[PDB]
Order: sequence, then structure tokens, then C-alpha cells
Amino acid sequence: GEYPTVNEIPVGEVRLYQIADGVWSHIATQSFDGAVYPSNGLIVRDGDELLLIDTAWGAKNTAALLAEIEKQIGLPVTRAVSTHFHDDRVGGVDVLRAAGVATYASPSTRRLAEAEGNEIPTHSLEGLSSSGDAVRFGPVELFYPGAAHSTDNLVVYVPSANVLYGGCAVHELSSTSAGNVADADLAEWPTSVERIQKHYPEAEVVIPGHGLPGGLDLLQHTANVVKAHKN
Ligand SMILES: NS(=O)(=O)c1c(CC2CCNCC2)ccc(-c2ccc(C3CCNCC3)cc2)c1-c1nnn[nH]1
Ligand SMILES: [Mg+2]
Ligand SMILES: [Zn+2]
Ligand SMILES: [Zn+2]
Repeated sequence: GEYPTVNEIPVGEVRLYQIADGVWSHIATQSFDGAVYPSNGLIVRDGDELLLIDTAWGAKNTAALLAEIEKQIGLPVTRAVSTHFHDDRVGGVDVLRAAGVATYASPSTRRLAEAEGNEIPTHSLEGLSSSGDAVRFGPVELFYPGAAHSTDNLVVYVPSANVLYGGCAVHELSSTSAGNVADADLAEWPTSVERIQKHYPEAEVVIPGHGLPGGLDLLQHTANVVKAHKN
């Protein structure tokens, strides 16, 4: 009941929310087709450093994210991973790289970001090209579940806390619509959700790309939302 909502965060400001010991989400707001939406990413403590998952959707928000981290946590962000190629995930990568953050994404994401004209993470993550593939990256596991919201979408698991960050492949429980599906695979999305369910059965917290965290129910709910859209 305390997670910040869209009407609570002016565009340009960033909030942090403690999810578990050494795990936070970051929440920002920005504009799509003239309407303001909230957007989440993740921060995971990596010894005396931090791993960032996703930008805060643009340059101004990403600079505000780094400032909020400086104030709230006080550990340096040394690496970031973007979970797909859209600008709510890579927009602000240039701000990160000018702050000394090493930025990473799969080659699939990098190719799509390049073709879209979005900022491109510096480094390429091999080992994620086939559905069900996983790689460990610092304190997280990166998992490619197959095409869903996008063909390159990754999910991120924090094994120390049983936290699953679904990114835009996972919708919040209040969702009654499927959001921007222009780059989605509506047929494969339920199969990709099933793979996440099977791979992370112990997840205690599930964080969507937009909206409120909850439990494992966000996964089946997402498949249901997508089916309602498809039909
Ligand atoms: N990842 S994205 O680019 O598709 C995206 C953006 C980023 C911009 C898209 C155009 N190019 C510049 C970046 C922004 C908004 C939204 C979004 C749309 C609708 C929803 C609704 C969902 C139901 N519950 C109510 C909200 C939430 C998110 C989305 C989005 N992300 N997941 N799906 N759409
Ligand atoms: Mg750009
Ligand atoms: Zn997207
Ligand atoms: Zn999104």
C-alpha cells in the first residue's frame, strides 16, 4: 500500500523502494502518446557496489536516479543491464556511461536499439539467445524466457531474496490492457510466461515493468491480459 503511484511522482523525479535486503526498485514517470506512465527498474547490492537493472526512462530521470541512489544508498553504481531495447530501458544509457557505469545488454537488444535509434548499451551479453537461456551476472541471474512484450525481453532473478524482476514482459495485477504491443509476440507470450513460472517457482516478489509489485500471480495474470488483448 506504500509503493509510489504515477500521480505521486512528477516527471523528472525518481523514487526508490526497498524490496528486500540489498534490493530496491526505482520508480520514475514519463510520457507516451501524451499520457504519463510510471516505470520500474531494479537496484541490487553487489558487495560494496550496485548493479542497476534498466534506466529510469530518459536522460533527466536517469540523472535523478543516480542522485537518489547517492543520497539513499551511497554505494556506486558500477554496472547496468537493460532488459529490452525500448526507451524506458535504454533511454539514459548515455547518462550512465558518462557517470562511469558500464552498460550491458544482449546482442538482440543492442541490434534492436540500434535499429530503433535508441541509445545502445556498450557491452554485449552472449549466452541469452535461445529461450530458457540463463547467465549469472554479479548478484543476479539473467533469463531469456522467449518472445513476449518484445523479442529480446529479459527477466532478472535475485536468488538471495527470491525477487523476480519481470520487466515489461510482466504486467501488474490491476492491468486490464496489454500496453504497447507493437513489438510483442502475443502468441508466444503465454509460453514465455510458462517458462518463467517453471524456472522461478520460489519467487516471493514479482516486479512488473510498470506498476505495483506483487507475488507469483502477476505471471498468470499477464498471460490472461495478453489473451484478452489477442481476442
Ligand atoms: N516498454 S514500452 O516502450 O513498450 C513502453 C513505453 C516506453 C516508450 C514507448 C514508445 N517509444 C519511447 C519509449 C512507455 C509506456 C508503456 C506503457 C503503456 C501502457 C501501459 C499500461 C499497461 C496496463 N496497465 C495500465 C498501463 C504501461 C506501459 C510502455 C510499455 N511497456 N510495456 N508495455 N507497454
Ligand atoms: Mg534516444
Ligand atoms: Zn517495451
Ligand atoms: Zn515498458
